[PDB]
Amino acid sequence: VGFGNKVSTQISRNGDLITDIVVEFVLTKGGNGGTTYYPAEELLQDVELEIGGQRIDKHYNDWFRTYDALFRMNDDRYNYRRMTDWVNNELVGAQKRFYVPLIFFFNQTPGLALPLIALQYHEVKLYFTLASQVQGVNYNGSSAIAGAAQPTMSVWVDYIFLDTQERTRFAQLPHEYLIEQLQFTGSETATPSA
Amino acid sequence: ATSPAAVLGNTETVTANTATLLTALNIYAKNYNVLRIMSGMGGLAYA
Amino acid sequence: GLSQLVAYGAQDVYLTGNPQITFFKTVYRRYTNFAIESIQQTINGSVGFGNKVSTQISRNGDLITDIVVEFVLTKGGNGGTTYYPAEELLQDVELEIGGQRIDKHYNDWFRTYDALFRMNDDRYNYRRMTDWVNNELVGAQKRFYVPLIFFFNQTPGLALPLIALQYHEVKLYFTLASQVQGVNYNGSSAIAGAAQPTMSVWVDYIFLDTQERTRFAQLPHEYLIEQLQFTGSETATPSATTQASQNIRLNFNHPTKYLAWNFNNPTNYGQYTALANIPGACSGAGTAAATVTTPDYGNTGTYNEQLAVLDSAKIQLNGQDRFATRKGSYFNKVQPYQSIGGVTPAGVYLYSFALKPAGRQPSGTCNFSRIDNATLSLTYKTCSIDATSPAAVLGNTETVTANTATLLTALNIYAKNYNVLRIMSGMGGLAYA
Amino acid sequence: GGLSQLVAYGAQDVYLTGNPQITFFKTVYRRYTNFAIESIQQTINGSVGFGNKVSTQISRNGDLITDIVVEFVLTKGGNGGTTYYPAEELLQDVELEIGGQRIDKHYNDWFRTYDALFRMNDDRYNYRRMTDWVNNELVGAQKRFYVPLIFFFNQTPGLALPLIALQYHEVKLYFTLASQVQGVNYNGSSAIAGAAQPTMSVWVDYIFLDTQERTRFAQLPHEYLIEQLQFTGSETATPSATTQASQNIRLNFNHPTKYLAWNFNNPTNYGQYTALANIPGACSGAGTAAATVTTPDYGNTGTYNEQLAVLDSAKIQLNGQDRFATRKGSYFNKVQPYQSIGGVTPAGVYLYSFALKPAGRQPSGTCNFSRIDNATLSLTYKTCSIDATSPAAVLGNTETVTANTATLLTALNIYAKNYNVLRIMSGMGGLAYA
Amino acid sequence: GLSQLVAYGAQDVYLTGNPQITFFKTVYRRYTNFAIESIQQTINGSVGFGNKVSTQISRNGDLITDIVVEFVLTKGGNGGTTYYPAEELLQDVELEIGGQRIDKHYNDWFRTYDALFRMNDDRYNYRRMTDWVNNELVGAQKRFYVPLIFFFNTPGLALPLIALQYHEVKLYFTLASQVQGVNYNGSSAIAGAAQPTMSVWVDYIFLDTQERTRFAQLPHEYLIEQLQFTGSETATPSATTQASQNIRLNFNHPTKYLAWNFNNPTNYGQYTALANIPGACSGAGTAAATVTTPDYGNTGTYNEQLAVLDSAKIQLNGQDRFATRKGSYFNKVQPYQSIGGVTPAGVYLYSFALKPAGRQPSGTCNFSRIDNATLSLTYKTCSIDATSPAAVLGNTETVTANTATLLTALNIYAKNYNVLRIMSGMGGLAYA
Amino acid sequence: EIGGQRIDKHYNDWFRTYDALFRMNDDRYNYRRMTDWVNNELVGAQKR
Amino acid sequence: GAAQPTMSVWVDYIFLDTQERTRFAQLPHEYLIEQLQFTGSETATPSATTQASQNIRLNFNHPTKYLAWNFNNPTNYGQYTALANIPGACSGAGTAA
Amino acid sequence: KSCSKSSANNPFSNATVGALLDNEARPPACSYDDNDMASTMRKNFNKGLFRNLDDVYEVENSQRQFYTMPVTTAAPDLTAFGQFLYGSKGKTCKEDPSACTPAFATR
Amino acid sequence: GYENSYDANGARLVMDGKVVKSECQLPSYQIRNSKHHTQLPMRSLNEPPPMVEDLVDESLFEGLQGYPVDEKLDLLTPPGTATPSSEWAAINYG
Repeated sequence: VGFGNKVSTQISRNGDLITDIVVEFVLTKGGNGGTTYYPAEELLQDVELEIGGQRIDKHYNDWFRTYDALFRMNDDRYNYRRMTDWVNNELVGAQKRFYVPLIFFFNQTPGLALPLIALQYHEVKLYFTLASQVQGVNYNGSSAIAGAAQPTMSVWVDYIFLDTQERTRFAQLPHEYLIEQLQFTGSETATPSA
Repeated sequence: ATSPAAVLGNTETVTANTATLLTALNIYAKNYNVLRIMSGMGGLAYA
Repeated sequence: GLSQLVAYGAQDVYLTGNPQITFFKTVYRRYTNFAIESIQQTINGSVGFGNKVSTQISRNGDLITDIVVEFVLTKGGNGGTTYYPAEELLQDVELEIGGQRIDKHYNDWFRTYDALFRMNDDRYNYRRMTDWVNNELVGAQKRFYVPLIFFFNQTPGLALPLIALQYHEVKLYFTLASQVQGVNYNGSSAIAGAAQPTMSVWVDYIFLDTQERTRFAQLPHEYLIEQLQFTGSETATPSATTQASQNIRLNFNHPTKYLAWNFNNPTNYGQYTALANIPGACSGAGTAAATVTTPDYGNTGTYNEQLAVLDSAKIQLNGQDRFATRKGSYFNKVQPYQSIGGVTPAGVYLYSFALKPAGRQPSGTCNFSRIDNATLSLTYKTCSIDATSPAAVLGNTETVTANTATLLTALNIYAKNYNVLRIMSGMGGLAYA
Repeated sequence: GGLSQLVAYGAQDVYLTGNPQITFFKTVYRRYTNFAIESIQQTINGSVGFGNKVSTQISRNGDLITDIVVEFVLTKGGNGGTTYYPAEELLQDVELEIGGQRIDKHYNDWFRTYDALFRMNDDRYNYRRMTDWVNNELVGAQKRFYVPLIFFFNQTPGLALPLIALQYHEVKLYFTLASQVQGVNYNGSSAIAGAAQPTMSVWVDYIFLDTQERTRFAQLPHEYLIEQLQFTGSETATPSATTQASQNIRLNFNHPTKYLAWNFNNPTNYGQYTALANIPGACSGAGTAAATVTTPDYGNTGTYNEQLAVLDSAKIQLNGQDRFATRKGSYFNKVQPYQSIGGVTPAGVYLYSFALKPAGRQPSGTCNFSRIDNATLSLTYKTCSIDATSPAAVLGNTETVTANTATLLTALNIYAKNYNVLRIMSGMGGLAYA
Repeated sequence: GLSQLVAYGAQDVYLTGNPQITFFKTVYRRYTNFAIESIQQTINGSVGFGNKVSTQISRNGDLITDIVVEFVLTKGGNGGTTYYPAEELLQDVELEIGGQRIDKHYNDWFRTYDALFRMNDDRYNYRRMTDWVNNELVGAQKRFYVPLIFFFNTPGLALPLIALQYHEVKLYFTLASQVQGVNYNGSSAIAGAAQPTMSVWVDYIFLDTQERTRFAQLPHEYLIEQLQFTGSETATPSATTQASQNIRLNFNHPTKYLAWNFNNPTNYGQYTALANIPGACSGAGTAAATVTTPDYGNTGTYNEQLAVLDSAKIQLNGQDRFATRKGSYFNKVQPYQSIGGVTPAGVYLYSFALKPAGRQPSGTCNFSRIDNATLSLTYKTCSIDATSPAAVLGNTETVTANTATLLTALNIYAKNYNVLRIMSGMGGLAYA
Repeated sequence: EIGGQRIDKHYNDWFRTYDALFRMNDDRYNYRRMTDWVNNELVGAQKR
Repeated sequence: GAAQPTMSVWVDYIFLDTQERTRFAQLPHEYLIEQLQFTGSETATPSATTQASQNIRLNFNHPTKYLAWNFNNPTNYGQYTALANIPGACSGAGTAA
Repeated sequence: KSCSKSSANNPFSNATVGALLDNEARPPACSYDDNDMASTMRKNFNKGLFRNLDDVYEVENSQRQFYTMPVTTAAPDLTAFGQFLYGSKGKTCKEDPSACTPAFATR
Repeated sequence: GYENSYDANGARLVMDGKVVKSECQLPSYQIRNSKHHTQLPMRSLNEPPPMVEDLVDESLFEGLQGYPVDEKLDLLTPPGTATPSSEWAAINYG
């Protein structure tokens, strides 16, 4: 784990189903208040969801920003910002643990919890890319910040433990889940002028 | 862009000279697919 | 013999479930009787710089393979002022059968092809037949031989059965370049008094004995052949201040063996890299007289990666990454290591969809006819290095190149693919349009 | 014309073209299964840096795996001429393990020995381009290097490891990084202040099969005839200016061996298989007043000048019996590879094949050392009487002598390339017997 | 790679439908249970310059392949004064079975063969085994290895000594009376030069019981190659004209190819004119340059300007077998097409075979059915002053150096097939 | 191309030859109006 | 300074009713259609002193409705005739230029 | 022999958790070649999957990501793997004096 | 809940926005009575044979891809005789 590095994790079969996934990051401010913008979100450059070797989905830091811009709101949005940025005028050197929730379909509703118990021979993996630079943390515009700390990371998965009747049905029955995917491409803007 | 009189006023069809730095475009599409699980294995119904 | 084998260390071996033969039990195969003759074609149209000429291949033999175009060029300047001028001269060749275009090669393709697939002494000899490689001087005259590289010009296995094409003629349409460096032009300047080229087209025709002539003349034939797809485009010219990027829709079809591409300076044939004041990297490089606006033409090609512009690239097919993004150096050095076994010059890139892209036998393909939206995504290096200062070039980092690298404004993307050439009752053409 | 040749037909032609079996002008290609190849980055555990040991488990993305390429990013700790295949030097060793069983193990020196013997022409140059700096790069320069692995499944798709068939077994690659790399973080014995630690990444090329073949791989038992590398490190009988030192080395080797290979070296300088001398390229500053024969021209460490090689002659003896007549070191250095490989082997590197074509994959005769109670390599060294600082002595001398600096070649690395059998059943892999 | 697998269409059926092979799973066809041993042969006759020696190949193994002749030579001068001296030393080798001559190689043939068929590192390594390539100095001693190039010397072929119980197989080797840079320097002898040491090595194959028995008892017909050779006078090139010549070729048998060169008998391997351009003569490029003596270590060159063939055609039974082509066609294109290596100036090849570098026949011209085979040559005009680099390098296609008239010897080779019949312990060639 | 098969192909010269033989009168003129400039247009003029 | 073309391809589509649509989907069809066959040949160029002649193999197949041909100057599109100094027959025809 | 039958609830007979309360000591799935369970495996594979009639080769529905693991029983069956790697050629040179041949042991 | 449709094998097909009710709506129904040439799914039977390799033939040929001429060489449709209805590839979804 470090800036610009690619790391990964496999979700163990600790429970029967999985929903929410939150990635923790610990960063220290490389400058004063006003120098960062959702730095933990920026840091999570991307995340790829793969089941059995097949890409199911993939999110990007910019997507998280776009998603938020459109779909979060009010105090959901503010609380979200509180988990990814410094919003109480913290100063240089301040240390903070950020919580960056994932928004894959199963990370939003129990209704789509992945049936890990029914995926006995398929691994479910999350591939993470950490940004090479995070504004106000290890870089200021194009300039690197001397002495900036490398991130500490942890991936938390919230598991559902089912009782016998429900667990058995998941274990024995075939399943079908209506799921979401994000498609994304970058393009050059036909830049306008004066 | 350095002059509020020009920035906070002016017209609907004109933006900042600094808007030309917005050279990247990101287009996203969120869609519905089907995740199928059978015999301990899974994947998407539509590739 | 057992006592001997034990004495020399038992050399007993592993056998499989397939029929086995001992190592030294061999046999030669009996093959159809044939002969090969080199025959001169008549070329119509005026031969000269910038002119278009053509020829119909005479039905002298039964099958055709190798085709060699001879050119006679003279030196308009001294040694070091030319770069594969015979290859540069032959701007392109169209291959047409029965009026259908089967394929087409370009001087740049010949250069890219060479850069990726020829090698060692083979490559040197190729250079010997296309350039002035013995320090020849101004006024020197030489006969160059430019082999064509159409599918039937690479293997006898795809010899075109003229005998089975009684109604369809095969023609070659050749475009000669308006200018050739070190022959009739020096950079942008014309060379007064430069000689016009002499051209001759030779076709090596196979004469078959009776049983095969009969079989070819009457039986339907289906050939698996190669075609070159090509899309020229503007390079998202690298910036001297940042990293340019580009997404190029690939207008390709068919079961593609590989993609190949390069960035170049359209002014200077074969220039796929930036200019610099380091030996060989520019005209006069390494000394006081060096200029980084003009190449050392005789040393136009180079393996010096610092002068290349591709930082990284990926191919996206129908919206999904085909492979993880890799550095330009992957496509320049590793891909050809893995799949060809030669050494590719800086500025030239390869990505194979095949195990053996250099062979005749298909070995994995990417059928772009089933890819509604294929794109090549390119990331460029930052052109911030002062090319006139070797320290700036040679002591620098990975993602940064020469300021002169912004001169590589043209991009050529190629794709080699399979198609099927069907021949019946004297006529033929391609199965897939 | 060509017709005048076809008519020239007689009895001698029947042997070549009568009752013909094949032709050369309408090829037949074989239909083959569908597949795709994808380059996928692996996650590598443990810090990467000089002297670190890291490892990776190959993700089950595809069905079969072949090529593995280790990427490194190194910086120059000095100017051009100070490094020699530094990416190779850095990757000190690589272990291949399946299910916890060690299958094979390569060493930085092996990669160098292998290259010296088996790669060639432009392949060798391209190979150098991916592991060294070859365009006169200067101090501070940064470059990405690619070190391909050469394990049996990294050579041909025919031996792709059927990862899909290993349900209970993981395949892991363990990489040991050298504590020091010449011209990157050290210059001879001295450390280079400010040198960067290497960046590292491991890529695996995964074969994606169609459904029919994928299913068959998952359910069928699998067998492959594969390669392994054996290695024994030992000391060279001290070469000496006053005599011809000799040595008898018992080789603790087993299994059907395609070939033995070896080199002598100065362990101080990676890739130094010959003595140093004051002739161009043979030492640091060679050819001039500033030349020293204690340090190599690192960028030109290797040479074809056999005078500087230590070995005079050698043979392999099995259970007391000569395996072949004693031959000169130049026989192992030049003829063996002429015949068996076709490339050009540098001085100080030797090959002895038991196979008709050791450079192939196909068995073509092997020495099964599991049947030789005492396999011994017998070596006789050249007298180290040449004054390495004097070209007249270096270049005008006899067959039986070498440089006084050849006494520095105290390390001996003997390798053996053999076959073994790889078997897969019920989700488990590992080695087998036949 | 899943995104490529889904891209499957009608065009792919021809490649992968009803698949016949798989690239991901291989099996081997051939097995051995065989061993290889290197054994020294006894040389009869005295070894020395100008001497003829011979050896009988011992029946130690069952089959034989490579044969390497080891020679110890010393330098009679400094680096650059020799040119493939171990190749020059072995003037020729005859192969004889049962007393019948099977074949014969010549030092010049080894040079021509190499020029056409060896390549890249293989070629360099060959040079390393026959010459001094690291600027060795006078007095240096070196053990050279000259592999032979007979029909049985690819790993898939071998000569069945075991099947020849009543016939001996012998090699007769002629050592040159003079070797450049070893015992002679141009025409001068080198006082104190050492006589060579020679050793002949044969690599033997030890077969298992079944394979051995079959070779020992069964009749065989081995398709073998032979070298035909005719030396002749070259129509001497001249400053005044384009010399021309018609050489009658007394060749026979299915021939894979014809090859030839023009040379100066004085200097081994000199196939080109000398000139005052770097490498083209002793001291070339400077004041001390002499265009009467080669830079021996750089005798060979790729600069066709110093070659003498303007054009050529081969006539068979009075017919032109191909259109007349320039010397550069034979020098560069022919080997491009047929071999894939790079041929030095002054050496020419014309193939009748698709791939003459293999063993498997791939088209031959049967000269046993040709009554009139003639090589028709046109030479370049020798008007270029060899001592003036501008003249040498800035000239035209039809001309060469005034010093090109020194290449008065013409060597024409033909490589063909024959059949070596072996049975009941005896054997020989079906055709002669 | 239909299903990958070449069904047919027209050439610029064919369009010219076809027109020369089969179009006529104001069909031909109106055609010319759609492929050329027939109202004495000058350099820089642009048309669909 | 010449501009590159802007291009677009327009297709006129026919929308069928339920009944016709059904027939198209269920019935097999065949259409008697036209195809163009075409090859280029060199002209046996005539000259000042002669009437050249030429036999051109007509490498055609299928029931042919008609043949059509022209002679032309490859340099100038649509030029099927000789140039002359008569009005319209050459650049500047009829005048000094 | 006792070839298992891919059912509607376990279309590939992969035995993930599918052995609970029904054949805990499950026999192997099927060889996929002998006893053609491939057609019924694909027939079990759909059970309400809607193809678009454009994917004529049956590959857009991610069928490559569905297969049968090499172990479909409750055990890894180490005895078959062990008998596959070793155990063959019974009665060695050390025990009974008729199987030795003047060379050493097998390798 | 389409319990009455065209089951392909285990899947219900969709061609023009609606689920395929019966076999009469599929295109294969127009050529269901002709013995087709190839059936588009192309299920391989029993694994494909391996790639036999040797060091004798490849070394003796020195490349040259010697192709055998005594194969079957499955012909095409002669231009004169139309295209037999058999040449239409059956896309038997079920």
